[PDB]
Amino acid sequence: SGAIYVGNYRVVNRHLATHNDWANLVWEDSSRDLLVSSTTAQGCDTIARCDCQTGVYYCSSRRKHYPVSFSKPSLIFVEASEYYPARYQSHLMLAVGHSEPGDCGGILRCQHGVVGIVSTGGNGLVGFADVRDLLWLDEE
Ligand SMILES: COCc1ccccc1CC(=O)N1CCC[C@H](C(N)=O)C1
Ligand SMILES: [Zn+2]
Repeated sequence: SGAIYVGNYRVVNRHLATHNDWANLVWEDSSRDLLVSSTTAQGCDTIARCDCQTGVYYCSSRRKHYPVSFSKPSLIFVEASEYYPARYQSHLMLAVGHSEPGDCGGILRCQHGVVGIVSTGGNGLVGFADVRDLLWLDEE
């Protein structure tokens, strides 16, 4: 579990979005596993605007932050689950690291701010949904 709080927006994994999130929807993309809902209180996260491929992510199943090297946002095949059928997830970045079901929502950050959130996991791999191209998150 986990979310990004930037301005009056809440960014979560689309598969973990609540009843309240859909009623307060701003934008969602099933192919990216992202949903953005509106908030009443202002958030304090800053989104990175960069092409960093190194950063640190929070792993809830280990209660630890791990430094990682990660791939550029890409269209990656993701096995069928209870949330989505087998499909191509876009804007996904992979790294060699621990991830388990329950770790989605953990933030990945670089020196410029928030890069993205944990969205997928494999045998020794972790996948992050990138948010750096969502320029509108900084305005209104
Ligand atoms: C955070 O790692 C989860 C994980 C680790 C290790 C094995 C399996 C998973 C679950 C998994 O990858 N998915 C289930 C939830 C929706 C995800 C999606 N974005 O399509 C895919
Ligand atoms: Zn950066």
